[PDB]
Amino acid sequence: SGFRKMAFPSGKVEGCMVQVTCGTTTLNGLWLDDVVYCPRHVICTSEDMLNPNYEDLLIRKSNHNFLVQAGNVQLRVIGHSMQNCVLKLKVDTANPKTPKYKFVRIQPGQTFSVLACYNGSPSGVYQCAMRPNFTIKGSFLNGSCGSVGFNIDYDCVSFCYMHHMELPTGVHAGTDLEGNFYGPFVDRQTAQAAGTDTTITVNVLAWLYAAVINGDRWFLNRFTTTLNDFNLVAMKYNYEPLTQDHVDILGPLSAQTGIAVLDMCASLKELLQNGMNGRTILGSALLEDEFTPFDVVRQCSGVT
Amino acid sequence: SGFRKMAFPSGKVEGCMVQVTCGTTTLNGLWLDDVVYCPRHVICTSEDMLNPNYEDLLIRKSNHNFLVQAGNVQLRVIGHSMQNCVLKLKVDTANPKTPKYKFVRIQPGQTFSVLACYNGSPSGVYQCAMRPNFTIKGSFLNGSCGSVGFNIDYDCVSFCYMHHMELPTGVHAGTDLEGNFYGPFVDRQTAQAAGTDTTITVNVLAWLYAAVINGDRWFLNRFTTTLNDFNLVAMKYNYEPLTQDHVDILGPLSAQTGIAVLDMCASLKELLQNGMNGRTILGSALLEDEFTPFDVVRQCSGVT
Ligand SMILES: *C(=C)CNC(=O)[C@H](NC(C)=O)[C@@H](C)O
Ligand SMILES: *C(=C)CNC(=O)[C@H](NC(C)=O)[C@@H](C)O
Repeated sequence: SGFRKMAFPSGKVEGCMVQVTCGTTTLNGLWLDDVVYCPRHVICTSEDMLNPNYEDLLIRKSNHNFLVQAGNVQLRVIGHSMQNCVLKLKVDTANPKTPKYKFVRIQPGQTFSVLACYNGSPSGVYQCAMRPNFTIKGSFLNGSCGSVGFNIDYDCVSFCYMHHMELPTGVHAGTDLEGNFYGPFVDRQTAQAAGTDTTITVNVLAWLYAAVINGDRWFLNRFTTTLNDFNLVAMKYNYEPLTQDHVDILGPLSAQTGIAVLDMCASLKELLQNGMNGRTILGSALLEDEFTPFDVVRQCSGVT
Repeated sequence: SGFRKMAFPSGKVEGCMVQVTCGTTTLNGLWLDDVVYCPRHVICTSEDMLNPNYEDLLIRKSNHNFLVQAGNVQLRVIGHSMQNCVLKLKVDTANPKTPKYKFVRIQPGQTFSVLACYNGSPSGVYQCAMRPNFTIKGSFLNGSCGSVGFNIDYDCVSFCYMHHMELPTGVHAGTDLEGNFYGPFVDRQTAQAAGTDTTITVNVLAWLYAAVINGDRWFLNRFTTTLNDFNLVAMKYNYEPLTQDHVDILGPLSAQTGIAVLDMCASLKELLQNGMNGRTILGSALLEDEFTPFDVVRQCSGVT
């Protein structure tokens, strides 16, 4: 019993973190096989960041200008290329701790663990969600760039995020491991504003299921609703529309608790309309939306 | 910027987790050097748990009755002893991944990371606090016993907790690594009720400092208070008394923000008395008390 904002064990990713220095810029890289992946803004001065031409800045850079340090041992860079907003540095040594891995581009609402790193060294691990506006609400100081987000399926690390940017509002933007930004963001020090940070409705419902499973039941009501009726109220509260696909995904949690998905929608509708009245659910005074249905099943079943 | 409930990177502890089986009971052990530490209730049937005599149950157990598996390789048990509520199993192989480590007994209000494990395998990592009633609010399913709590100082893992028990209220109890329970709890399936779960005042103040550092400032008021005046209001709201020792500990956060500790106490006093009025602080609708002053400094400075 109990339900915690839980990250994946980080060891498999700790074994991939290196330091990348180009001139006076230091950030983190991800060493998988004989490639080190890092944000391409490693080549920029903060002056360059105001309006960088990355192809032009890269002409001035050779293999030997990219200083890669794994623990306190230097890796020899034998190649470099730009792919979208990441640099791939070919090194002469395969990472011996390379886990089974994939690169995935996640959808908004999907959750992942972040291993916050400085100078190629792990500082901490926390759980994030890709917001519907393609930001994440992270904890990232200067030097944290190249920190990665990941999911683990048994022995396979799926890398879904690399940290690049803080917006002036202090929310975070980054790329998949192909170097494509999530959302419309660019690796330039210019005015970039996030869109509406809507609530991930299917995640709130999963977490309400998690609450019922863990004995928190006060909010269960005598009502049901329809997707269309629910969605009219959802829109009013800046909640994402609920689709039949989301209902299908919540099926196993419905089965386990015996609470029809649309019944739990009607409970959520009343919580939105009435508020919490000073009550808590799983120790939160607001509706949590950074647990996926898959996260709730995983934590509630003890997957390793 | 941003402030997250962040755990220590877990890799160093992942390398210590093993499976311990005695008869039909399986749980987790911690392998450090040539010793495996696990809850002594590994020797119990759930029938035994109603009123176990551990010394008598242990007479029936030999080295070869303790099945220790590290990854999918069996360790040879060459010795066993009971220390308080833990068993120490001497194995013929030093754990090659043994980190620098210490055993510490933490105080209430102190935070630590938990690596939740099943069958000696890591499922996830999350941040906890030792509650003032010496429970923790964990996420622990059957099989999670022997999961450990820890802090890391650079390269040294300080192990402070081993999971033993869920109270009927679904809160958690356990021991330090000497096998001494935190609080009055016993490893027996009997009515054990937790005392008052008070709020860790010094931790709330640290987190209010964290909020100011990260741009959340709406709750800063025009008032100050005294420790005695603050404490009269604290007691009314089931907050722990604030001592001069806590004021001293918050000194660096005071210095960094220029907000006198007693000024921040007066802000907290108004938040207790007025509530949040539907507002949030660092994305919480309640006052967070599972960040220590040391945690806020660490996360705000990016220690590795
Ligand atoms: C992103 C991580 C860019 N890197 C930095 O800003 C570095 N800052 C610190 C404090 O490490 C800088 C040395 O390049
Ligand atoms: C504490 C972890 C005691 N262990 C258990 O209850 C085990 N349960 C599961 C599901 O692993 C049992 C096999 O001994």
